[PDB]
Amino acid sequence: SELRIILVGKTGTGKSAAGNSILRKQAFESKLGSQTLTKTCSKSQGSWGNREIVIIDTPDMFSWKDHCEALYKEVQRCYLLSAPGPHVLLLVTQLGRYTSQDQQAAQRVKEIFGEDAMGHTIVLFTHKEDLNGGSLMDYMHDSDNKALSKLVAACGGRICAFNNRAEGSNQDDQVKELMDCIEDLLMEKNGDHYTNGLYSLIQRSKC
Ligand SMILES: Nc1nc2c(ncn2[C@@H]2O[C@H](COP(=O)(O)OP(=O)(O)O)[C@@H](O)[C@H]2O)c(=O)[nH]1
Ligand SMILES: [Mg+2]
Repeated sequence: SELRIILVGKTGTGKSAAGNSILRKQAFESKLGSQTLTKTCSKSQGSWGNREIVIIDTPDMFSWKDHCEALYKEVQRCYLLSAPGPHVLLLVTQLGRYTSQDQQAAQRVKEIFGEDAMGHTIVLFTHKEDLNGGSLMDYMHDSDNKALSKLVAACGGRICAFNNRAEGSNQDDQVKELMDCIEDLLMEKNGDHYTNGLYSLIQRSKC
């Protein structure tokens, strides 16, 4: 049975890399800030355990401000690629580096996916290696970043961390932690995916 994940967040936080970590393959292209920004979603899939994992990597364009002709059609494409709705939105942020631009990117997520999207969101912190083997929960307990605390609260405290450069059993271990977070979220939601008005329209147009 399908597990559908949509990656969201500020550009450069490591979301394409996180997609690669989850799928254990080079599904999405990571890039430096100097490189061209993306305008189209990319979709890839793989297996974890007995389950098909399907991931949509949202374009950098979804974080842009002001008028953008391509946005509406590509948001429609994102919905069509994730229908009947994502099980999880993974809001990707770099550990210790949550800024006003992250806050704004999170607002774009609510605009695109709806006010209630945080109820199916997990906050994924990249650069886990910066913890030096320390507890993520303890780090977040002591974090003084007020905007980050508010986001994490809106996401029901659901958090996880990746070192996207991890390999081997270290990679397996961090992906397992994310799957454990997803298991608990889905349990709370009786296995349901996120939905909204627009996802409903799509679902009701198919036989
Ligand atoms: N050290 C480190 N670098 C990372 C990590 N995740 C991503 N990167 C790097 O951060 C840069 C941006 O990553 P990318 O996947 O393109 O982020 P995106 O813009 O959110 O899709 C790339 O140079 C990645 O190699 C991480 O966990 N640790
Ligand atoms: Mg990317």
